[PDB]
Amino acid sequence: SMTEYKLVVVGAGGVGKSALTIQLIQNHFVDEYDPTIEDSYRKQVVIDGETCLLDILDTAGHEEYSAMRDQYMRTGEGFLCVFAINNTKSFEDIHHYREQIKRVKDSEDVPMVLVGNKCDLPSRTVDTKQAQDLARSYGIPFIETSAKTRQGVDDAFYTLVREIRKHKE
Amino acid sequence: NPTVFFDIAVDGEPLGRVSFELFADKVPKTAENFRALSTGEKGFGYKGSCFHRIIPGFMCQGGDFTRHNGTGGKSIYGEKFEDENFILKHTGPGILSMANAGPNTNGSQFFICTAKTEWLDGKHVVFGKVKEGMNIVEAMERFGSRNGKTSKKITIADCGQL
Ligand SMILES: CCn1c(-c2cc(N3CCN(C)CC3)cnc2[C@H](C)OC)c2c3cc(ccc31)-c1csc(n1)C[C@H](NC(=O)[C@H]1C[C@@H]1C)C(=O)N1CCC[C@H](N1)C(=O)OCC(C)(C)C2
Ligand SMILES: Nc1nc2c(ncn2[C@@H]2O[C@H](COP(=O)(O)OP(=O)(O)NP(=O)(O)O)[C@@H](O)[C@H]2O)c(=O)[nH]1
Ligand SMILES: [Mg+2]
Repeated sequence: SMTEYKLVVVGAGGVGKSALTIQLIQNHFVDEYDPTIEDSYRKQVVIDGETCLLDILDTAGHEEYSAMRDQYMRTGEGFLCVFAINNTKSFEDIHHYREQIKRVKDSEDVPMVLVGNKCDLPSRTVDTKQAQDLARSYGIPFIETSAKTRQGVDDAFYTLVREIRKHKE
Repeated sequence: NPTVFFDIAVDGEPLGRVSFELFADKVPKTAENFRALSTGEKGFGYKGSCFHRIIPGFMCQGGDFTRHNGTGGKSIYGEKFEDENFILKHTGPGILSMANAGPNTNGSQFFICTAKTEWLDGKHVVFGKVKEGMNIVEAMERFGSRNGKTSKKITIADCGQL
């Protein structure tokens, strides 16, 4: 049977979590602001020559509900931690999302990928080397993405599947 | 304080009429926006639009008449207008309050509470309350879900001022 992988997308409001997810699932780019409550998606993909099923939870970045993340952090197998490269605050929120995931999972070793989104925009405020250094100190991969141009979208989700797979085995 | 009405339909079948008092004494600008959008007198408004987000236990949200997907809407003052005041609180079922995308982003989207939602106080402008037909709003919860997606099309078939 096909292996199912439970992925969760987290990050501050407006960084592009849903835009990335809808690019992966539906291959189109949502220009509009549609803040998420909670959404779930399914997609089968071929990764390293094997078909697998991605179950993707798109979560709310709305800062008011930070105390209600525990249930989905318990069930998720791997985490896409998204910031936007033109929003320094979203980059600083990353540390807090990661710690929260570690606290709920009670584990310092959780499949994760750091994602710097909106790399199509010129107004960059977070330096690539700064995110590379941060990811290196976490021991996790780092990928720059654009949900607008699709740059890195497949690679980010596929890399997280590879991380989860290494953790299961 | 003016009174407006919505005639609600479920997949085109009548469900009944909900009426609202609009608190023009406390939030005159916000009340006038909703009143004018209910009559359609500016050439656009709520008639024909849907309730796109219904979460049982919390609220029914609608008013996106420009995009019909939860991302649109506009006020009679422009696409957005400022938070008028937060004098009134989300005290219980029937409160009518503005949806928004953060500070000073009111448009046309609104929500009707079906419970007390105290943590929204100071963040959403309360401007009205259900006068008659609260059980119709309760009945709209039958078509909602945990993330708000509706199982039938809940529309404002007609609306106006009483
Ligand atoms: C943690 C999960 N969650 C939850 C939540 C919260 C609880 N609590 C239990 C304990 N009590 C004490 C505290 C709360 C329980 N269960 C859930 C849900 C059912 O678990 C899935 C909410 C929520 C809201 C947003 C994101 C995630 C969210 C959000 C995301 S954008 C937003 N809010 C504000 C929203 N802007 C818009 O639409 C903009 C586009 C237009 C212009 C908006 O103006 N309005 C009007 C007011 C209501 C709000 N929509 C809305 O829909 O609130 C849903 C509600 C369920 C009331 C709160
Ligand atoms: N230029 C550009 N804009 C993007 C990109 N990703 C998302 N956006 C835009 O940024 C805004 C927010 O996108 P969205 O995916 O809704 O963000 P979110 O993280 O899901 N927000 P929430 O946590 O409220 O659900 C939208 O206007 C969207 O079109 C990107 O890669 N490039
Ligand atoms: Mg989202």
